Amino acid sequence: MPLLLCPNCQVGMREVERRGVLIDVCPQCGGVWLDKGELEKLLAEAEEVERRYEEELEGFYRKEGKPYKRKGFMKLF
Amino acid sequence: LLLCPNCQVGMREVERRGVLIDVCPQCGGVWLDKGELEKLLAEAEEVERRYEEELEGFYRKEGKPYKRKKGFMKLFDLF
Ligand SMILES: [Zn+2]
Ligand SMILES: [Zn+2]
Repeated sequence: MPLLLCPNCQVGMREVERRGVLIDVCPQCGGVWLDKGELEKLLAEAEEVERRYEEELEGFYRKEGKPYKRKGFMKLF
Repeated sequence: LLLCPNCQVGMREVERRGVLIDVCPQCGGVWLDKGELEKLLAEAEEVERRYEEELEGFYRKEGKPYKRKKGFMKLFDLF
């Protein structure tokens, strides 16, 4: 389990656990590497955040008798 | 033509909402250049802003107090 080499700088990247997600940041250029399982944790929470926003808007529209077209951020991934 | 820090193989380029993400086709990890990470954070902020302004309007018309949730940027400030 050694450090990972930035693909730009060829220097060893810093690994930090933030909000429960392991991210690797190049100290020289600041690019970021996410292993697939860590990307998945980030996107699962983002999906929750978006769901709550859209359900809250869904209720306001439903009271008005207007349909709410679902948008977004998850659409990026 | 950037090498995966795991697999030492060429990563593929994927463009989403103007953000360029490098994806290893073997292990599936992702690389964001600092400039692309900046663009991702700006897009999350715009998506969040659109939700919060619509909700701010609904609460104002119902006369109920509202404080912004800032749900995306609370997650993405990890960068
Ligand atoms: Zn670097
Ligand atoms: Zn890989």
